[PDB]
Amino acid sequence: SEFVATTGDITVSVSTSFLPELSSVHPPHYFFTYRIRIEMSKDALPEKACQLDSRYWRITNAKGDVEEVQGPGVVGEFPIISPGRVYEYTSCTTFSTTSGYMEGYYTFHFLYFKDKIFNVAIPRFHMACPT
Repeated sequence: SEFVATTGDITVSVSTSFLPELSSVHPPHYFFTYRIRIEMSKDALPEKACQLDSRYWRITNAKGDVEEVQGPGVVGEFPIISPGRVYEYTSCTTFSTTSGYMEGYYTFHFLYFKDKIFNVAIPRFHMACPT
């Protein structure tokens, strides 16, 4: 399914997928991939060009266990987003429950504005196994 959040001229889109071949009911291991799309509208000023510094994830399963993940980059990269550009990457996550959800944000800095740093919301997206 598809989840979206926009901040300023930037939109973050998340598509999720359940992978049953890697998922078991015992031990409870529910494997999901997610594909993230970070895009800046064509109509934005080229001044707003910005570079991804870091990520913050809050991951919650269906029994109230929570995990925080924070670190530099996404999958080892620090992409630059400028008007019309799209950065896409894929990652995965496991839950010990049939559902879980994730939310957080990316921290960006402007390339052409001295020390202007800002956070871009990642939409909350739920992952749920039908069965």
